Amino acid sequence: STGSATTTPIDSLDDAYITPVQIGTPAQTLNLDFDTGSSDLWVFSSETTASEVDGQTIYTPSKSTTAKLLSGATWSISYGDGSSSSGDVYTDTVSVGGLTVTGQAVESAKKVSSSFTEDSTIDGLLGLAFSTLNTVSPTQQKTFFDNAKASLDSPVFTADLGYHAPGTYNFGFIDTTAYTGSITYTAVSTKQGFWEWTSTGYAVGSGTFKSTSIDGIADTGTTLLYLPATVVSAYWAQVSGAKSSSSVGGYVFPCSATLPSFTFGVGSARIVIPGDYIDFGPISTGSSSCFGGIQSSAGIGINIFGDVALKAAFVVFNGATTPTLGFASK
Repeated sequence: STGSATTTPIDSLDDAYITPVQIGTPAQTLNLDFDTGSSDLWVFSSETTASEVDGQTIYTPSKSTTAKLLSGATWSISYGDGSSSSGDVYTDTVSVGGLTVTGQAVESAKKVSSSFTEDSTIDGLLGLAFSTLNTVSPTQQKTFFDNAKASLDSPVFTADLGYHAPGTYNFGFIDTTAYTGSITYTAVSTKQGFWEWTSTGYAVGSGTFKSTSIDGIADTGTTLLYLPATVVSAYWAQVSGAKSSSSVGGYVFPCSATLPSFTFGVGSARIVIPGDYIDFGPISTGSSSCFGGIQSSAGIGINIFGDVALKAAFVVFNGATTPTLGFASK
């Protein structure tokens, strides 16, 4: 089997991407944030504290003839951005782009943190990291991909995120029309439950490539590119007037600037992030200070190849017995 679904930016900045997901019978379609940095499929629901729901579409398990309470199971998750959610668990039929999993754990939120409430466009998350990170207790549950994998034509999914435009998540096949040149594959460590890999270096604009190993995670659920402070300083030094602002929470730059590109290495291959991808616009409405899309990972504890990086590539998440990651230009 295969599946193919379009993923759509939630706003003009590509702060996140939503993908429609069918849950239950008859289908209830929710727009979920596909997150290769976590491993829970959770949704706003009829059980979510009413004051914490503000415009989201909810899953109502009592209206699904295939929903079953997973007795005794609870979940609770905290994300790197400080947000969180928790609740109980149903199993139900879940379909993405024509690919159907029966008996998928659908984690129903009883509580969500304010950032989730305040984002009316995201109805929940669909985790695509390794199932070892799944938070369901006392019986850990499998991700949608893990459940689907054996049925797929090939045990892979691909992320093809757009810049200020829709893109595609495919399951079970590699669309050879969706990228240019070849796909370069690179080793993955699953030790921390992430799609963790090592970039071979970077360049800023038309500058020389610096060969240096940068361990980090491919994370579709993180907006920005978080890299070591040395790398990030080298980038922003090429933008007149850019500075790290403790009050804003990262590098800012004059909105009048033209940003240089940023290149990262994948083996001997190179992925170029155009400068415009690194612009996250005014820090507040009407400001001439703009927020940068490359930020320091210092104090996160891990480097994160988030959407800023991934949207410059066609990315293969290869879930073979020994997982790997592939990157192509597009």
